[PDB]
Amino acid sequence: EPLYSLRPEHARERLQDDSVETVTSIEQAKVEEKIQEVFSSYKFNVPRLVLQREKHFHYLKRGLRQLTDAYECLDASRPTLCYWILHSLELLDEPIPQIVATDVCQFLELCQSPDGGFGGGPGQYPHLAPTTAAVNALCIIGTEEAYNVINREKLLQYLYSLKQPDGSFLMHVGGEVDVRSAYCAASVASLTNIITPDLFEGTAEWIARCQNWEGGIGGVPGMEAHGGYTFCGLAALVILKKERSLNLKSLLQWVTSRQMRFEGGFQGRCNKLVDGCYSFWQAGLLPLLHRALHAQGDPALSMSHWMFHQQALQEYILMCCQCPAGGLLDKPGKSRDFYHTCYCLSGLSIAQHFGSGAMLHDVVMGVPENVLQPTHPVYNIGPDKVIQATTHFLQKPVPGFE
Amino acid sequence: FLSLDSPTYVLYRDRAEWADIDPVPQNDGPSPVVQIIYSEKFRDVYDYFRAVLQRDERSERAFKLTRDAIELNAANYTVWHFRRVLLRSLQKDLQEEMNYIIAIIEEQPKNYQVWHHRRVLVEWLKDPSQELEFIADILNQDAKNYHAWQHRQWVIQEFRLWDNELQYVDQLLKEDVRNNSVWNQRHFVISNTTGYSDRAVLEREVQYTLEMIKLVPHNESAWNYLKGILQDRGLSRYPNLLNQLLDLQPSHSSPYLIAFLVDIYEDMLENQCDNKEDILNKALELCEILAKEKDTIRKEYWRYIGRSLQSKHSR
Ligand SMILES: C/C(=C\COP(=O)(O)OP(=O)(O)O)CC/C=C(\C)CNC(=O)CCCC[C@@H]1SC[C@@H]2NC(=O)N[C@@H]21
Ligand SMILES: [Zn+2]
Repeated sequence: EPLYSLRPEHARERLQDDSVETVTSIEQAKVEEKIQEVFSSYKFNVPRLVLQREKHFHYLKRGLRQLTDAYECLDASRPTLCYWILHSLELLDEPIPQIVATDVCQFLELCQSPDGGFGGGPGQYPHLAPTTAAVNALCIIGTEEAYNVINREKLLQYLYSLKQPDGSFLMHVGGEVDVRSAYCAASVASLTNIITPDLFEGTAEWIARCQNWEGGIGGVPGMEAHGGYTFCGLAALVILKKERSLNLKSLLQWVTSRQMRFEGGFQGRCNKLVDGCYSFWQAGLLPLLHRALHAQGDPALSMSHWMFHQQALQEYILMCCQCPAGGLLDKPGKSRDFYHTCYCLSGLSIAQHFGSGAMLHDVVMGVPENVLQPTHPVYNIGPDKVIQATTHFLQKPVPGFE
Repeated sequence: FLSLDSPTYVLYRDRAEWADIDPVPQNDGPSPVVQIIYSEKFRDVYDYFRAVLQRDERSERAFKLTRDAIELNAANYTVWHFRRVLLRSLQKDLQEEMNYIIAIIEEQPKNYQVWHHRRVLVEWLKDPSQELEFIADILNQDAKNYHAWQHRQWVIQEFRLWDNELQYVDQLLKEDVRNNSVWNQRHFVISNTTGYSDRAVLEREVQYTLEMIKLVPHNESAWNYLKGILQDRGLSRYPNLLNQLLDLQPSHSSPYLIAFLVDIYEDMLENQCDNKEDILNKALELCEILAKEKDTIRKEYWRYIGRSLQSKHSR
């Protein structure tokens, strides 16, 4: 009787509108309507939960190499596609062949701008989003060929070129500012060992001005809290080792409230809709918080589980987010894509794997072949790859230095 | 000029007025990854785009071309960059450009690059006159569009246009009291105008939020706002509050009510009040109710709050 979303008491988690209908309530009721079908189907005239690995693999394999014109609108996000596909192959535990690794490398090299960073495609101008994605990808490959693609001197200049007086960073030259760009600078700067004393001056204070009355963080000061900006906020501070800047208690109250009592998934902001990729952006905050309350002695932390219903998140991802053709979705009756394939999987991995000091405790719903490789919650690549790269770049000096 | 959906559309490589220029094919190298098999229109346009970008041709035909390249892929930030270089070079009529960017936003309201472009025009013109009304039309179609709200906050802060914003907030709250973007905007206006220390203001606000909570006990947005105004100062500073909530409970009792009460007891224990070991129990009784019946999705969060109170408020 052992599946949380199919228990009879679970019918009570349905929306109560208090007889006052609004757009928000009508839409929430429609999703809960669909999700109910999916659940009452799995029970019909018992069966298990399987992660369709072979199907997801074929989809990924093929995409890494070639794409129809439906994908024209991702023509300035190619390194980002690389990262989405390699991360999902890495999670599903799929060795990358060497001629594929090699092709990825030479490609990212053509995306690299002569003044530093990577652009969305060969000969495009550089931008922080494809820059983090390219670096992450090179790390997933984890070889010396890949590590040497990155021009660390030019990376650091590029980053100085984006840094603002008030602590923030532009996404690209003449571009806009938001918390994503700080995360990106922190992620790339710290894996490649290029942090100088002043690079992040003002940055952690800028980030905290972004934490708002709700507990979460918004894209820039004043803005509503959102899972994507919050994760980047927290994670960038964990990198800078300034988690203390934020009010971690209100941040915790906020994220835990973003798990949906019926669906099991996460919404990205309050009173909006469940969405598969928030399985990483929201639920990956719990590991970050766990390690932060712990480095302040919190003695009330658990040592089996993160502070969300891991079981119920897994049930959402496995029953509602899988495409029978391969790949994963926002929610039922959407169509798949590589971004959701990547982040639904990253979130399933996180809901599977607890680790804290010397504690480890896994929780794998459905068949045991469902287990994924663990992901590092700051960088969202594998913990080994993170170690291997940091170690390797630590051998060279920060530039403008020795 | 010659729109991409016109029956008469002609690839650039067949246009006479482009005959002097050799197109520049993309360099994906010998054996590419994430290779996109672009349509014929798309690849033709971008082949010419690369030729002008590379020559740095600051020309009228280069300008009309960027429009096409954007229509095919509005997220190519490199193309938007080049278009702004041409508005400076060719000294184009920036008001014409405002009309262009309005149409595109209506067509693709969730694209970053289109809003960034609009803002740069406004910085250039120093002219906010159309902004609030334009934003209001988009918000009429998607009341939660994050980028629209972001642009609204930027326009208001920048050109100090605070005077009608609260009435706007109030109109929208009436339309959908669950729109958390509006509750956030309410707070944005108030905190930058009057502040929340004017006790007259902090009263009207708290009064109002309870009035909404009464109509819709299960609307989380209001509960988060109530908490977020009072939490600054400390909830035990407001003794009437505990009892006023306890009065809502037999009828209007969401799981948010229960959790607020826990927040109040939490603040009382923290301020050394009377009945320490009594109140520490009424709290733990709710933690267990929530974790174990009324809010189990957060079972782990509440078991942790329970174990925090004990570990802090004992001997
Ligand atoms: C405008 C917005 C959400 C829009 O919400 P919406 O209304 O469309 O949907 P919702 O109702 O809010 O769920 C902001 C939210 C931001 C995110 C969902 C995503 N956060 C990021 O993309 C982080 C950027 C860091 C760049 C790196 S590169 C490798 C990796 N891959 C990736 O996609 N991003 C990262
Ligand atoms: Zn999504």
